[PDB]
Amino acid sequence: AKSKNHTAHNQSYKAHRNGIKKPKRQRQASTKGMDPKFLRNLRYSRKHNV
Amino acid sequence: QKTRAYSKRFQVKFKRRRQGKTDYRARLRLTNQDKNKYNTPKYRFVVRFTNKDVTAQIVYATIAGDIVMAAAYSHELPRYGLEVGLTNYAAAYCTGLLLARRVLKCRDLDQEYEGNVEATGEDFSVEPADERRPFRALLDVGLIRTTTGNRVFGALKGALDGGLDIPHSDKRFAGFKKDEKQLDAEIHRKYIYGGHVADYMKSLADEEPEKYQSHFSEYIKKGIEADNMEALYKKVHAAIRADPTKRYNPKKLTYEQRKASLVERLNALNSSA
Amino acid sequence: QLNPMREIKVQKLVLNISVGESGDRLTRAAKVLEQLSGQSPVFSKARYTVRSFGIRRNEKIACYVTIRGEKAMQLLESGLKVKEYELLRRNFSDTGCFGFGIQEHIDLGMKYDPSTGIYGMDFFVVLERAGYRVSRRRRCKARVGIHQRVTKEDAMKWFQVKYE
Amino acid sequence: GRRPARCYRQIKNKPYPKSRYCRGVPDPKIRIYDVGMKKKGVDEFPSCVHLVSWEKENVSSEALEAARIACNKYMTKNAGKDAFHLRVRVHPYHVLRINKQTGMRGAFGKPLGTCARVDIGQVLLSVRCKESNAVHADEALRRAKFKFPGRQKIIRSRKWGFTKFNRADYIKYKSEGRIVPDGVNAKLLGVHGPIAKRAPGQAIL
Amino acid sequence: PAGHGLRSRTRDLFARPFRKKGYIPLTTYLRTYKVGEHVDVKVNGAVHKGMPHKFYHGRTGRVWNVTKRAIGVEINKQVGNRIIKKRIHVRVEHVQPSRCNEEFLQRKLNNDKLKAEAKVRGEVISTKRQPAGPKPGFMVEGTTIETVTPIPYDVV
RNA sequence: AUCAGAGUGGCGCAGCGGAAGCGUGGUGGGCCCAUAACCCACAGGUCCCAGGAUCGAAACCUGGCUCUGAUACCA
RNA sequence: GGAUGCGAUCAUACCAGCACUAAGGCAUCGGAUCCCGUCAGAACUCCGAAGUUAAGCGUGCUUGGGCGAGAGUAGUACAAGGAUGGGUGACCUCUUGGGAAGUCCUCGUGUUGCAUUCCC
RNA sequence: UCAACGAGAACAGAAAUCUCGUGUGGAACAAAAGGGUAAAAGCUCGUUUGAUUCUGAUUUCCAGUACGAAUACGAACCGUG
RNA sequence: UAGCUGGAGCCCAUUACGAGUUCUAUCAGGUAAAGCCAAUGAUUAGAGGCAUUGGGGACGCAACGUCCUCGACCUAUUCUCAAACUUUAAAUAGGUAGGAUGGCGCGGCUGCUUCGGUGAGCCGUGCCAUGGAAUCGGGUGCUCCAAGUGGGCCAUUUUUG
Ligand SMILES: [Mg+2]
Ligand SMILES: [Mg+2]
Ligand SMILES: [Mg+2]
Ligand SMILES: [Mg+2]
Ligand SMILES: [Mg+2]
Ligand SMILES: [Mg+2]
Ligand SMILES: [Mg+2]
Ligand SMILES: [Mg+2]
Ligand SMILES: [Mg+2]
Ligand SMILES: [Mg+2]
Ligand SMILES: [Mg+2]
Ligand SMILES: [Mg+2]
Ligand SMILES: [Mg+2]
Ligand SMILES: [Mg+2]
Ligand SMILES: [Mg+2]
Ligand SMILES: [Mg+2]
Repeated sequence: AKSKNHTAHNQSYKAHRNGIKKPKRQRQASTKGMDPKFLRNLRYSRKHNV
Repeated sequence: QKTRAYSKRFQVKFKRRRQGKTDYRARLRLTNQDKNKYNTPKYRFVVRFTNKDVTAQIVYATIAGDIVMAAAYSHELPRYGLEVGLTNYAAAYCTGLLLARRVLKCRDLDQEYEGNVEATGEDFSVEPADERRPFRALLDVGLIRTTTGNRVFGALKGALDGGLDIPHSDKRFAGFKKDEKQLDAEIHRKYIYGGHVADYMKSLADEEPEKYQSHFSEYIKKGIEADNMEALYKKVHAAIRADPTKRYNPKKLTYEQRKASLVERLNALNSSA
Repeated sequence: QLNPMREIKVQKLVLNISVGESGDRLTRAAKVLEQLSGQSPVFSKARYTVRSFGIRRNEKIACYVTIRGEKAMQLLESGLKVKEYELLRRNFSDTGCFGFGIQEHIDLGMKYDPSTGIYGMDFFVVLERAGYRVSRRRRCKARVGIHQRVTKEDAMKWFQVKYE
Repeated sequence: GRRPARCYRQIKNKPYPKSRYCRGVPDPKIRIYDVGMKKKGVDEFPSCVHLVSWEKENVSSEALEAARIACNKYMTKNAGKDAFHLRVRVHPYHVLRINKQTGMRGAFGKPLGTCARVDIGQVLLSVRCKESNAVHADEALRRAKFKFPGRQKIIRSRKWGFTKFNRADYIKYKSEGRIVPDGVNAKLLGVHGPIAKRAPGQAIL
Repeated sequence: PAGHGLRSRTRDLFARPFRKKGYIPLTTYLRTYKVGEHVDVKVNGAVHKGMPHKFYHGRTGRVWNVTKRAIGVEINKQVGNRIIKKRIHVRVEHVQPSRCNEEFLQRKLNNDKLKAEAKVRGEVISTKRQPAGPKPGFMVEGTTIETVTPIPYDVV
């Protein structure tokens, strides 16, 4: 009758049955959000390669 | 006299503060490099005055400890010609000139940054003009009060004339008109050429010849009358810009003799009375 | 040690007057100390607003000015001449100093050239041996050794064999 | 008015001692913890005997004062007020609560009384006496152990009264004068401290 | 929000260690961080700018961004049935270099010299640590032997 | 049992931090032969008990006490 | 064996009481015209060398406080896992592993970076 | 450099103002409680408006949405030293 | 709505990539214990000294003196404690690393960065890298569409009233 319910019961069991999904390790880890001062320069340097 | 709980809950400050020689609030803000430069230290122009010397050092910080790359003391100016009154405003000027010239010569750009060959009262900015920017150092006064006319800023003008690039403003050079908010070139000229001492040598020699003798003993016996400061500092400037280059304490007595004395004192007290 | 660096000498006379009031009362309490010192005094505001004393908080209730040097000696000798060169063998403080209190006009100076009344006042002198800057400077400040801290027995031994 | 003490026997809740948060606590029944001559030094009473509880409970303040009075009346009538020292070795610092139309809406309760949390083999009472008279004190402790909820032993101590000393070792220190009598307790002298602070005949390696 | 502020439940989490309060040693400001290095986030109570949330304390991650006064740390947070690469910025006061990889790097270079040396000599080698295995047999020279027995129960 | 309200001069009561009063009552004169009454003066209080903040408390918050007033219903 | 300057580690470095120091340096120290500062040249600022190691700085001592380490506390307290283990119950035992802390006792009281400079 | 303590100074006392000594924070930081701070993050003084503009990024709650709050850069313009 | 589940698959694959696991290494904690002979708080009982006078008897003709007194106070102690106390500090669990997504050499770019080829990063090229602890194994690895569920209960241990 107590309308408020909250348990962590069964929660690890549900979590671990599709595994703890680690996202795929990627070559060229993303540069989103890095220092734009550094990113501008890196983009210019890739612009002027030979 | 202090309780055990005090001693046990005490936290000792850094040793360079228990000795009271360093301001760590200033030191962190001086040596904290931007982390995206990754090694480039900020070199500090550290100028210090003792009661009879003027130390000047271009130093940078490293985990093992600060590392000096060029030192200049006012007590080595007797090598260059200035023998007396080596802790005045012009003496710190010449110390700064000497240190700047030595740094520039060591880093092999002195020929390309000569600054003013002749000292000028007007505040100086050097040009980074072409392909090789000037050496850049940060002034590190230390614990002293940064007031107008300070010998730290005399050394600052010395280094600026010597060719270093030092962040600066002309609001604390000697002769700053704190009312009009601008320097006087002539007044700073006078100060960097020891004029503020020369006028007072005349001030004592005019009608107070006893205090004059008892006050300027070394000047008198080295024969520098008041009108012979100008060219003296001219020639020291030239010389500096020409050549910028057993048991007496007791040992700790050891364990053996320590308890050798302890047994003796113990027998003395327990047997006695 | 009989070392010619260990001589007593005044550091400062402090001349305070606790008036606990304000207005023309304390303005004249100030100008009188001006006549004594030759230097402009500073007003000492109140704390704790103790009512039974009739003092509000943060109101100027005293006026003091610090005198040091030959002027201090010249005014201290008159201050002792008030007490006929004799103190109570208890005015001396354990650390370095002693004091006493007088009534103004037995000092030097015609009285009502300012039209200011008699103001009592607590002389308080601090003795020192040369070298307290090692406890008062900004860089490398530390305690002064016992051998060159003046204490009571030296204050008496300074007061009675000499200067009277 | 008070509840039966069986309702507060097990230790079931973390300590709730009187503090900046537990206010309204009543005063405890016991207000004195030493009875007899609490003034004699160590050497008058060498015999020490302990009433030791053997189980975790909450011996209430009333229970543990009833114990002191039940041992003390006996001990004073029989061995006189000249030959025993009583000390209860437990303190009522734990605070009990009570919850007395309304259901358990807001079921936290105002404090009821005070009780002391005992341990497995925690000395609960101790008395010290002279060996000739130790029988009275031992049997008095037995007359007191019917005042406590759990089960207790009555163990003669190997220590000298209320000291931290074995009998042979304490008397040996008394012989060599390496011990100071401070009163109810004792102090060794040791190899620490400055020579000057020691008595001439009291400096040891 | 929703019942807890950032610095909830951190009475003893964020406090300085005993007698280590006050000035911050300069090595924490001199240690330089390069993108890829492993840093352990442990918050400093005093420096209230740039603190991470209380979860990231006591964890390890690779740097991903190095800025003036601020390090971009990158650590894995397990929520639900997946791992989030949380990318946070912390000031240098709050992070230290990780020594998880010091022994790996040392063993890297040690292995490389050994494999070069084996390449020079008879070209077979096994550069691996085996876990503590069975010990070989050996003789023990009979010494004075101390006989020990169960002790009788003293109620004292 | 909860929830309010109020504890201030001898009594009943006013009070908004600098901070204490109102009637009456009491004390001393005056009028009267004398007592009122009337006229003129005088002295008041543990601001319920114990804390804190506050320039500044009796007021502000809280804990403890005593009285009063409410609400305690569908079975 | 020193010292100064900038420092790293921030008590083995501090704290208390004491005894002592060669040259050098630090310091104390003299003065207040100037820049500068305050009620006050005490502080700070400028200028300077008559003297003093008296103080600081440094070294050393104390059956010192503190701190650091070690033994010990102690395989004790606790605690992951097992029992159709004991017990009326509280609790406890055995099995497979982990394993603390005070008091007490012994020892110790800094290591060092760079630039300059002093010794006998 | 604080709170406090110690010795002191006319009226001045337990408490008014001043001086010296000790002072690991026993004070203060608008408020609740915790944390933190001592040549400061406290007290006094000078100068000020970064309590500004443009849009993103991240953390906290989170479904890894929003809001609030915070953090780190970027491009401007400035404050102070 | 996320989760848990099915269906459709697709992508690769025994090279690798992983793991509700252990080992080696290295971080972080403030719970059990423990502590008060350490801070905050609570607290029992004595011992010894001491006040520039907390107060009284007696001497104090007199004080810049004491003999008792309740006792402040100080000193070393001592019995017992703390979820909203803690110096210390477990066990259990927690994070990260254990290579082929590495390293070095050479010459190129940078509008960033430095006093500066000084760094930081990238680009082209050439070399090396015995597979870099144990054990086990194909994988949500990627995606889509969607069902039901969103009233729970019992037990051992920790645990609130
Ligand atoms: Mg529900
Ligand atoms: Mg500064
Ligand atoms: Mg919400
Ligand atoms: Mg929540
Ligand atoms: Mg909500
Ligand atoms: Mg912690
Ligand atoms: Mg907690
Ligand atoms: Mg009448
Ligand atoms: Mg009448
Ligand atoms: Mg400041
Ligand atoms: Mg958001
Ligand atoms: Mg769904
Ligand atoms: Mg516990
Ligand atoms: Mg402990
Ligand atoms: Mg305690
Ligand atoms: Mg681990």
